[PDB]
Amino acid sequence: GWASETAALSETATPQIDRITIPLHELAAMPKASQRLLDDSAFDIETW
Amino acid sequence: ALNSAVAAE
Repeated sequence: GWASETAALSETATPQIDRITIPLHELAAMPKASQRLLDDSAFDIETW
Repeated sequence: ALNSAVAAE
């Protein structure tokens, strides 16, 4: 304001607030693997 | 990685 000595001090502004929404989506992968391939593979297909 | 019958898969 820069108030004067005697000026009937008036009220000043106040910040206006904004709200931002983060919808928090999901990301999914579903690989299909044959059960016999998992059993007779020399490589650990489950950890790969 | 599936169906061990197929070579490329």
